Amino acid sequence: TPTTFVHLFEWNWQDVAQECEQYLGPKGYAAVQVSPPNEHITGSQWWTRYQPVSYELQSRGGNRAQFIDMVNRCSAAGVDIYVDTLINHMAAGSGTGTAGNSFGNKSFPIYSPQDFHESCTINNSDYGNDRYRVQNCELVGLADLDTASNYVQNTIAAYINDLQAIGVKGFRFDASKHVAASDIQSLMAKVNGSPVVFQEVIDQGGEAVGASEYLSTGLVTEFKYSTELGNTFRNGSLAWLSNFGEGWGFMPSSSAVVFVDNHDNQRGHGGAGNVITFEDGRLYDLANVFMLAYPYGYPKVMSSYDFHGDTDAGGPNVPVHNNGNLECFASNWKCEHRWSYIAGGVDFRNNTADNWAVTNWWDNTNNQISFGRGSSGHMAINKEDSTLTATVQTDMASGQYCNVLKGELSADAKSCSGEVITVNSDGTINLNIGAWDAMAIHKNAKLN
Ligand SMILES: [Ca+2]
Ligand SMILES: [Cl-]
Repeated sequence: TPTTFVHLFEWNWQDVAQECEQYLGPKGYAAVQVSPPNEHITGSQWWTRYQPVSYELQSRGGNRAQFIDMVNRCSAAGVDIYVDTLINHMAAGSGTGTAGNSFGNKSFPIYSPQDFHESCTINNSDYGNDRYRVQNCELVGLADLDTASNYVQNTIAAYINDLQAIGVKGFRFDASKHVAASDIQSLMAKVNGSPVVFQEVIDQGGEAVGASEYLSTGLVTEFKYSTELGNTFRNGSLAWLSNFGEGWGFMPSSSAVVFVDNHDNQRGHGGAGNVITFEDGRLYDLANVFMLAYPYGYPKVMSSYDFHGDTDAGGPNVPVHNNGNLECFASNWKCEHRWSYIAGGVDFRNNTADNWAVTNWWDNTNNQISFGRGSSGHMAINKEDSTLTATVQTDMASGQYCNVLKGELSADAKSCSGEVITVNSDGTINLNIGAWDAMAIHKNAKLN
């Protein structure tokens, strides 16, 4: 069962199409969040993608034909496409777009100066005490669209509907906090059917505009999850996570899109140093294992490129699928969605989707935890400096299972490629996990 999606940050359409066929589909990922496919300003920075010029599908990722080809191939492989949609603004200043269109002084090929709110700057203190400025003024000089206008709404809705006709199944509404929830409700009344929609709203508390305001228009990104998870794994006790979710004050599970990190917060935008990223290696492995095994939210695995400390830098000069060579795991694309622990976590979530409860929670009061998903699976994380050798109770059938974080079951189900975990006749497991390691077993990776 599909339960997890992935953000292929800055991946071109050819690399995504191939990735769907060779890896994402066979591994069970549900969908791919692509970078903005519409026309945007020229320049190599990654953020040029967030300054639209028009709604033509000609971007750094490729052209319209390549985009349509990617949707078809991913769809045939059983993987959906979610498009990052800019509903709040257009590009700042003036210049040229990736399809040749010119713009300047709030004048674009599809919008006139009268289609935007009058210019004013959003100050940091506005977030806490002025919802009007937050939703009507400019986010770092980006031309703020008049989202209450029937013309503006029809124009964005027409773009969304065209993407659906091509086969796109979902949308990420970028900068949703800067658009009145009522403007979004009006917009949705113009969108055909009911696609998957998730809204980016950063709400850590004490904001004039809250995340809860967007619960009726679709899913909402729960940024408290990324921040708290990262803070607990780095500075707290894993034992505290026994009631992670609504118990910590997060939004309802069924409404939340969660993650260990995203493209903004791994760069310091909307997240501090406590956010765990690929740079943290095994720490990142363990945090993803927890998120993918824990039954809260709809997770999205991050897929990055090594930016070498340059937070403005665009992606690698080489494609992921380069002449039969895979440019992953080194100083170009990191390909976290391929990391053993992470893909194994996705496999675990997909195979325990019939039991969303946390059963038989166990911990050593600090950094060692273990819990099940009923008789569908069980897992354990050891973040201490000594071996975890406790005997834990499970609801699983006795037998031998592959630790899916370190390998998989063979086609004939007679062997595993990694270590074997034994569930005794009484349902217990005698753990043997080294420092900073983990194990996860599920009912569909049982031997012989
Ligand atoms: Ca706005
Ligand atoms: Cl996001």
